[PDB]
Amino acid sequence: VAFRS
Amino acid sequence: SLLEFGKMILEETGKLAIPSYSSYGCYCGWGGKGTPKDATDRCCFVHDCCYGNLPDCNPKSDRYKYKRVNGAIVCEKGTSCENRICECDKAAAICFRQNLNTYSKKYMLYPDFLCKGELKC
Repeated sequence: VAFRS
Repeated sequence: SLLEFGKMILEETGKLAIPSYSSYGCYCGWGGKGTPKDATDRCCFVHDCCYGNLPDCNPKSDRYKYKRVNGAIVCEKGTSCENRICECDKAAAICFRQNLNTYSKKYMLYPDFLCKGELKC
C-alpha cells in the first residue's frame, strides 16, 4: 500500500 | 494499519490511496527527505512525523477501530499505540480532504532525486 519513511 | 489508512483516505477523498497517495511528492507513501512539494505532500510530511512520534508502535500493521459521527472520524479506544496511530491517520485523511483543491497529478511517482534535504519535524 503506502509504507513510507 | 496501512490498509485501514487507505480505506480512510478513500472515504475522505474519493481517491484510491494506491495510486493517488502512495507515491506522491517527497513524503507520501515513502517519505524521508526534501521540501514537501505542496500542501498534500505536507500532509504526508506531518503524518510521517506523527508516526515518528511512535517508535514503539507499528502503524503499518496494527489495526485500530473508528466510527463516523455524522461525517466526523472518531477513533475508538484500543491499545495506546492503536489510539495514537488512529489519530495520526485521521489527521492525515482530513488534511488530504482539506487540500484536494491543490492536489496535482504531476507529483504522482515523483522521482527521489528531486527530494533533497532534511526538514525537521
